[PDB]
Amino acid sequence: MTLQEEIIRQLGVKASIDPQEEIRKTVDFLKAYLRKHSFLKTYVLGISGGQDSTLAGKLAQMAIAELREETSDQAYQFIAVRLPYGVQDEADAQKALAFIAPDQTLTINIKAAVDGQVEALQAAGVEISDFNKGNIKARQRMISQYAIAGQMAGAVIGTDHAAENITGFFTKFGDGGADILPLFRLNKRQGKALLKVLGADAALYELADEVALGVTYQDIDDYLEGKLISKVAQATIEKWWHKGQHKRHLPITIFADFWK
Amino acid sequence: MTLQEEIIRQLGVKASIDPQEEIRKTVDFLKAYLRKHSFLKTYVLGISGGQDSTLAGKLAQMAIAELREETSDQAYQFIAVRLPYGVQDEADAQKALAFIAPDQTLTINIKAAVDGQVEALQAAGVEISDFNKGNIKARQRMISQYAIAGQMAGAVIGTDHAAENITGFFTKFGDGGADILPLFRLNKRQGKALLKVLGADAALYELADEVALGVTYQDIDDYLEGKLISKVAQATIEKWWHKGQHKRHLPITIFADFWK
Ligand SMILES: [Cl-]
Repeated sequence: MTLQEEIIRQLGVKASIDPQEEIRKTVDFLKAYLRKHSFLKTYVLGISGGQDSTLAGKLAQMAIAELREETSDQAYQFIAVRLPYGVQDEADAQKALAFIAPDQTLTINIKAAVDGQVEALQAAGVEISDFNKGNIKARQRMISQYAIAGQMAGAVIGTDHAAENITGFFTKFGDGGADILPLFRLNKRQGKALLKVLGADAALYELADEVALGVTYQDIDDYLEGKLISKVAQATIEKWWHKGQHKRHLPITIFADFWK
Repeated sequence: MTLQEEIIRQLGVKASIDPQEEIRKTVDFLKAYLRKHSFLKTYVLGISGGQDSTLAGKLAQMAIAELREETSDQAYQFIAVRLPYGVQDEADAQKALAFIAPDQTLTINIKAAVDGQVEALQAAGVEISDFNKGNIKARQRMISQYAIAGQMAGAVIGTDHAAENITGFFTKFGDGGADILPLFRLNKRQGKALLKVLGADAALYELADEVALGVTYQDIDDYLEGKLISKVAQATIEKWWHKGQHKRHLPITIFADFWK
């Protein structure tokens, strides 16, 4: 077994998908989770305008709408959350929301919380880089979505998928803090295929990420499909893989071995 | 196997321990983790004055001091963080700090962030209960500790142990959000026993938790040690155990089975 094969098996990625089958698999999973938990009635998700939250949101909304219909229980609701830091793509978020047409939309401006946090750090003499403040924002979004879910008998949806999970390209306990992952197993192009079949405007799924990573989503996706990619791209992916292992495990106990 | 036996096996608890051996196991684990990671030089931990953070802190400090001595690398530092909400257990925290004598101590007041988060929620019409605000504070504390770690090449210590893990008595991605768990495997009295051997003032290891849970630590600890306890305490523990499973796993994918 190569490392590539091992990654593929861990992340559950298929070389190809049937998009409609994957939509159905997802929606049925989200419905089963809701039904299993007596007190859970809502899903909560930050809608940013990016591909991942657009897709997860549409699927979650579909799950809610079907369950609501099956049960005749109107308490079943999808809660879209806008989470701008101050004056935010505002256009992209608005296209996502028209595509999803959520039962409810709330706007939580995270800027007072983030600013309060940074102020308290800088006062204690802790310098905060732009990267660091980015991670604070992602975590504050987590706090926001959990506060909403805590008050509205909800679960928080995450947008993690295989193309981000392989590179560890999320904030630990930030956008990586969620209850349920509807997109886990899909690569980036597979996510686009689902959006296309759901009827999304091509703007929602047609990069700063790739430059930051040093590798394209095309290479990442090809890798996860078992294809051969360049040596550089391969080494780059493996580096991110080994680096991000702590993000793919629970907090390290004296019994854990993955890190050694 | 009973459920009790299965809980014990998962949480790694011994029916009895040698405290000094357990101190050494922990410190050696903490040192190994630091040595493994080239860029990591600091441990970061919120010092509240409670038993758990006092013990984890002392052990993390010891790991830093020994490693610093072995390597002669002065970049190795333990960073104690005071995290009051406004104007605070102030006496207890001070005794913990004197007992630990940390390389550095920072104070981050979380009130501006927390208040900014709550005000933003209330402005979107979301009511926040005291319980909810409690979870917001725990999560803001997580944010603070990670921000410090992110600037100081550090890893955040968590204070989770078997007597909290069994009852799910932490906030998910709050005080549960951490990199490394030095106390994982110990029950509550076993933690006290380590503190005693380390020389701690008896005030540091001598309530609201037990009333909130409906079961005592004595019962909890006895359970984890394979002892028989009353039926009511037993059913109470199992209730918390089943409820808290989502806290003990990674976010739910379509492949996970534990929740079904
Ligand atoms: Cl599972």
